[PDB]
Amino acid sequence: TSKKKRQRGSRTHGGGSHKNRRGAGHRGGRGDAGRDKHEFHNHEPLGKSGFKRPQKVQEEAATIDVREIDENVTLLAADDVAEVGGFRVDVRDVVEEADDADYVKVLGAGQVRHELTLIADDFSEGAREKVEGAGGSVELTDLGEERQA
Amino acid sequence: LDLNDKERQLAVRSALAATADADLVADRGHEFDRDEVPVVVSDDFEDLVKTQEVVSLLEALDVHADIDRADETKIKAGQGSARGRKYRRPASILFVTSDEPSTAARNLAGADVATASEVNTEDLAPGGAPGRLTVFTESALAEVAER
Amino acid sequence: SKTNPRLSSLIADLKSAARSSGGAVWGDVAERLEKPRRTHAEVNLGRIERYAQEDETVVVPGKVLGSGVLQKDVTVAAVDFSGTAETKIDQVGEAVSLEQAIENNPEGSHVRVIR
RNA sequence: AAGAGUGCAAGAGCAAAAGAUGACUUGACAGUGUUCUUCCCAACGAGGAACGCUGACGCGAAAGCGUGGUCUAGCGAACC
RNA sequence: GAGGCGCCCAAAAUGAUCGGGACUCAAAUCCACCACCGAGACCUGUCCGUACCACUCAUACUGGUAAUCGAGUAGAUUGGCGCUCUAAUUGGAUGGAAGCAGGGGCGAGAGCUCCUGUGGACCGAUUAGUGACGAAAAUCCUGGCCAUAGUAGCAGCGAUAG
RNA sequence: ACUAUGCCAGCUGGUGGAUUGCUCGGCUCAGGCGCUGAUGAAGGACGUGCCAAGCUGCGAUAAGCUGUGGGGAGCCGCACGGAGGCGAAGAACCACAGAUUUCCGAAUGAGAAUCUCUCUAACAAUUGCUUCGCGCAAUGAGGAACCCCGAGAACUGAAACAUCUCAGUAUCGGGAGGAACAGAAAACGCAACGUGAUGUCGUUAGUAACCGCGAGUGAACGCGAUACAGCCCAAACCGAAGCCCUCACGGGCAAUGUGGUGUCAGGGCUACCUCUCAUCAGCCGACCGUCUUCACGAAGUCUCUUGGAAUAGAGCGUGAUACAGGGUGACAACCCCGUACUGAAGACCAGUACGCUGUGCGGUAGUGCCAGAGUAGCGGGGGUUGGAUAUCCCUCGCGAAUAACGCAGGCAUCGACUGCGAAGGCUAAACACAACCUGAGACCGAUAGUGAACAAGUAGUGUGAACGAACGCUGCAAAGUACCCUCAGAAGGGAGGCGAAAUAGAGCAUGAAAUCAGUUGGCGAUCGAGCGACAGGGCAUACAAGGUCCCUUGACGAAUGACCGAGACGCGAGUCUCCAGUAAGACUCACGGGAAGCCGAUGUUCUGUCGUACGUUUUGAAAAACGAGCCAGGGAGUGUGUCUGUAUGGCAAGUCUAACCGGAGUAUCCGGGGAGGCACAGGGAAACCGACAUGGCCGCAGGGCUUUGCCCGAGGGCCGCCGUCUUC
Ligand SMILES: [Cl-]
Ligand SMILES: [Cl-]
Ligand SMILES: [Cl-]
Ligand SMILES: [Cl-]
Ligand SMILES: [Cl-]
Ligand SMILES: [Cl-]
Ligand SMILES: [Cl-]
Ligand SMILES: [Cl-]
Ligand SMILES: [K+]
Ligand SMILES: [K+]
Ligand SMILES: [Mg+2]
Ligand SMILES: [Mg+2]
Ligand SMILES: [Mg+2]
Ligand SMILES: [Mg+2]
Ligand SMILES: [Mg+2]
Ligand SMILES: [Mg+2]
Ligand SMILES: [Mg+2]
Ligand SMILES: [Mg+2]
Ligand SMILES: [Mg+2]
Ligand SMILES: [Mg+2]
Ligand SMILES: [Mg+2]
Ligand SMILES: [Mg+2]
Ligand SMILES: [Mg+2]
Ligand SMILES: [Mg+2]
Ligand SMILES: [Mg+2]
Ligand SMILES: [Mg+2]
Ligand SMILES: [Mg+2]
Ligand SMILES: [Mg+2]
Ligand SMILES: [Mg+2]
Ligand SMILES: [Mg+2]
Ligand SMILES: [Mg+2]
Ligand SMILES: [Mg+2]
Ligand SMILES: [Mg+2]
Ligand SMILES: [Mg+2]
Ligand SMILES: [Mg+2]
Ligand SMILES: [Mg+2]
Ligand code: NA
Ligand code: NA
Ligand code: NA
Ligand code: NA
Ligand code: NA
Ligand code: NA
Ligand code: NA
Ligand code: NA
Ligand code: NA
Ligand code: NA
Ligand code: NA
Ligand code: NA
Ligand code: NA
Ligand code: NA
Ligand code: NA
Ligand code: NA
Ligand code: NA
Ligand code: NA
Ligand code: NA
Ligand code: NA
Ligand code: NA
Ligand code: NA
Ligand code: NA
Ligand code: NA
Ligand code: NA
Repeated sequence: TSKKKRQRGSRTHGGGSHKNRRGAGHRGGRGDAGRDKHEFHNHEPLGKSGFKRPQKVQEEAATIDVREIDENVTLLAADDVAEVGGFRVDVRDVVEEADDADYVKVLGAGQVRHELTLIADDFSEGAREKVEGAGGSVELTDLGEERQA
Repeated sequence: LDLNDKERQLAVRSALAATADADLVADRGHEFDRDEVPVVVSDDFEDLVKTQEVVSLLEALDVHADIDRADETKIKAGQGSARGRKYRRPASILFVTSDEPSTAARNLAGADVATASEVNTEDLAPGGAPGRLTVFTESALAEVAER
Repeated sequence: SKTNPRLSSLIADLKSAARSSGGAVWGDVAERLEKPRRTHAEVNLGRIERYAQEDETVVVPGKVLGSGVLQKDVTVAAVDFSGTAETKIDQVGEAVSLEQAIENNPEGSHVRVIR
């Protein structure tokens, strides 16, 4: 039995005095009315903040952390380039929605437990260090090298 | 009402499995005498034409008593009759074929006909009650395997 | 409350085992399963890898999922496993149903609860 | 021993001083916090205060004092 | 000098009061005392609900605990009754369905059910659904109906008319 | 034993029309289809029948005339009467085509509330062609909404209000079609080595943008789909090679340019190379599919019982590519219509696709020959938009270039780069609506559902604009009550007849309550008012559906708990001790006896206790606060979108598909579809940068151990560390 199903006989359906449940006065005015006066609590404060750049000059990076690559090397071995006790993977082939992005960037969250040779457009400093410290290497794509200028 | 494909597909498989359990099938109310269910049959069943032929076959398979169960109609209580809903009858035997549904079996009391590729949960479990007494054609039985 | 007849059966069997063979884990798992689905365990492999030891059966009052890597050779008992989880676990170890766990070990000895 | 004085209400504080005189000096400094108040309990902004730190300074032999005026009034959102 | 009880001080409007009758070694007052009456409180038998405990899949049973559980407007929470039509499963009806009137039984209750009469063709139960789903009230809406009442009017006017 | 006027409850009969059952009507969804009119529509008026008031039909040829096809032995509309007629000379009825088709009406010779007038004469008015003559033509008005072009509020929201919002909504003016509008880039601008007419659907996204930067408002490109289709002028260069009317003669148009060429794949010209393909103008002209209509169409009308009637029960049979639905004297696959299968026709698709005839595509070099002006653009003032310095439009003023040029790419100018060619024009298909045809339904079921199941936009109200009801049911068959008596009587009554039933007798199925007549039980003319609850008496009661109940005795017996008697105490009322936790003690049970209006229960009344309705307003209600005469029926948390929780379920580092596509049992359902959304990493206004798959401690549950203490301890808790912003 629902709450609603139990209202018949109650007369006020949980509304308290029958003088409640009238128009918008019972809610302090329609929609966000009062957000600066009687109802100000827990509204964001009024005002204007910052600026936006045009949607068409914004670049979108496709990102992946080394952890995701590394946790998956064996399954990607069934697909991408095992060589050298080592693995070579072109990151553009791994990342979902790569083509829909301006560039592919490898980030540094988690561990690298294998020797990896990584090809991407960009690398965090931490992703470079982890992949090297694991005895691997980082290969900047041509587009990646263009980004240097 | 929306339903996830996976969840719906699971229920199809689950209803299929309920047809293989003779206790479930008898629980549902179907009348028949045999240990083994579902009834599987030669693909030549699909070449049958006359309804009476199907009768004889079903009688030979000890399964015809369900048709007897479904041969009676209830004239329903209430105003549905004013809308064309006067009658109803028990569900009896689902016939699952491969090429096309069986015109020979279709007019049997309470019978439904279906095909392995598109057979659905309602077919297998009318009113959501699992364990419908079913006959599969050999090819149907195999085709249903990947559903 | 619960609509899945198999979940209910599982829960009923977990209680019967706890009340007889004295396994308190099974009672503990029964009570968690009786709690709302929202609170049920969902555990990835990285978590099992971290806290499990061999010849101690991992018990998940919930479902095991497939993120992460499991090297350790362990028996994992759960209400359910994702397809991937069960595959990764069966390589290095064994994935098992709670119904089997109760059969092999009704006293619930040498188990570690993981969520 | 405090009735004087300490800018201004009232109440409070102060004597080798928090008062007076003389000299020097600009801490009435920039940055950023902790905490209390505002709003006892008990959520709520501006404002206020207490107490720190970082940096730079003043004075002092030095410890130290200086986060304006001994303390509680002297205050103002968004948009522009 | 002090104390107790009373007296004067003391006048209001329809009929005077201590609730009334009425009471004077009281049926008044003060000091004590004796026996009684008198709640749903308190004690006590049985039952019910709720919470908890043991056993259990489940108070579904069974057993146990509550001196330390049992009032409640607004409101929060949760089990259940009834109505329509759909579906599955399954029943009733011309050897008399539904409805209606009167009556018998069950349930704390929402309500369930039977008998008799009337009626003369449809009606349920369980499960899962569905929703134009439950009225004592809103100067609520529409229709019908009682009192009012055999009552007012059928006189009044410069045209009193037979 | 009496008692009237009355009170309460039943009974019989009314009144009333609820209830149940029934559905010739609604409501809603879906598929198909879709224009009419000066050749006078739509609408209206008035006619039209043997008798004809309403509705329908029709139009002085008037519920109809003719032809062809179908159909068939009956028929003369709804409409069951009296008379009479029609039909085998094939009627009725249905389809298609034709004939007739009064008056008013755009209403058109002129006038006029449907009539009239005259020169038997009129396309009135506006307009094109024009033999300049109304000679040939056009427009007008209607239509359920849909569509396009103009004019354009306010209540309201912002808790006031002015910009904003309601909203370019309501409403008004103009107009098209079966659809409309749009449409082959002076586009886009995931900036590209990219896309490639338009509309629509899904998404992009409540994103960008607007806004007392308040409340609110709110796209696009792209993507996935649906459907796909691309072309013609102006000019250059030609220059009468042309077009319209007419059978023809002949007339008219046209140098102010008809016609050829040509149209960013730039074209023309000149010189070449090459082709018959593109395009355009024509001719033919469908399949399938879909919608609707139609033909044919299997098998019991056997036995017994009940019944007025079998379509019921029991028994014995049958068909099924047909067990949808309906009818028939009650539950019908087999009695009748139909239904499955197969077949035929019409309509739409469509003058489309395919096919064909004619035409001829295209390439190179040269050539500043051509290429749409109050335009592009700028300024003043407004409106509109998300359009922000960057929407679209109006108005006043100003105002280019000429392809060697010009416009765009969301501020302006200059250069570069990329895209594109305005100021001329056409264009199928995919999409909107629902008049019309058909189908469908967890919709309503006669106070509902349309206002309308009925005479329904009827009756009726208003000067008018406009407003606007209620009314469904005899019976299987009318067998719809003959005859007789009564009566002023074609009334009504009595008697009688029919039928299973007349308490089915005409607004006639059922037939509630309020309530009325008569009557039964209880009370009753000396007595007091929330009308009752609970307990107990009296009187009343056919059966059924309830069977208990009384008395004596005895057993058990919780709390509680004595008399008398004896002893002692107190001025006294009285108390203490013992008899004694005894006798007694509610319920329950057993033996014996008894009750059948007896016990329960029901009606009424009496006695005791308690008690000034209900709901609402209120600190406080019996209130001299508000509401209702009574009864029945009706009468109030609903939908979409978005957001945030919760319970259950699937799948899980993922998850879900949307539009739409295919299949099919054709709205269900099966298979595709991941466009896109959320989640997977955050921080920062931005530029830009970019994180613990575990280092330490405590410790619940659980586990372990040699156990009352040690150990491991997910989750949890406290730290540490890491990413980013600000930061000497
Ligand atoms: Cl930005
Ligand atoms: Cl995890
Ligand atoms: Cl280990
Ligand atoms: Cl209950
Ligand atoms: Cl593009
Ligand atoms: Cl008892
Ligand atoms: Cl006894
Ligand atoms: Cl509600
Ligand atoms: K699984
Ligand atoms: K057009
Ligand atoms: Mg509010
Ligand atoms: Mg994508
Ligand atoms: Mg009913
Ligand atoms: Mg200060
Ligand atoms: Mg100070
Ligand atoms: Mg301001
Ligand atoms: Mg209570
Ligand atoms: Mg059932
Ligand atoms: Mg009420
Ligand atoms: Mg009334
Ligand atoms: Mg009177
Ligand atoms: Mg006179
Ligand atoms: Mg005229
Ligand atoms: Mg306002
Ligand atoms: Mg306003
Ligand atoms: Mg405001
Ligand atoms: Mg707007
Ligand atoms: Mg765009
Ligand atoms: Mg031409
Ligand atoms: Mg505007
Ligand atoms: Mg009506
Ligand atoms: Mg008027
Ligand atoms: Mg009647
Ligand atoms: Mg008397
Ligand atoms: Mg008051
Ligand atoms: Mg009602
Ligand atoms: Na509430
Ligand atoms: Na209210
Ligand atoms: Na508000
Ligand atoms: Na404010
Ligand atoms: Na793309
Ligand atoms: Na502050
Ligand atoms: Na309450
Ligand atoms: Na049409
Ligand atoms: Na007539
Ligand atoms: Na006509
Ligand atoms: Na004309
Ligand atoms: Na003329
Ligand atoms: Na307001
Ligand atoms: Na106002
Ligand atoms: Na504004
Ligand atoms: Na302008
Ligand atoms: Na552009
Ligand atoms: Na009616
Ligand atoms: Na009595
Ligand atoms: Na009130
Ligand atoms: Na009251
Ligand atoms: Na009062
Ligand atoms: Na009245
Ligand atoms: Na309602
Ligand atoms: Na996707």
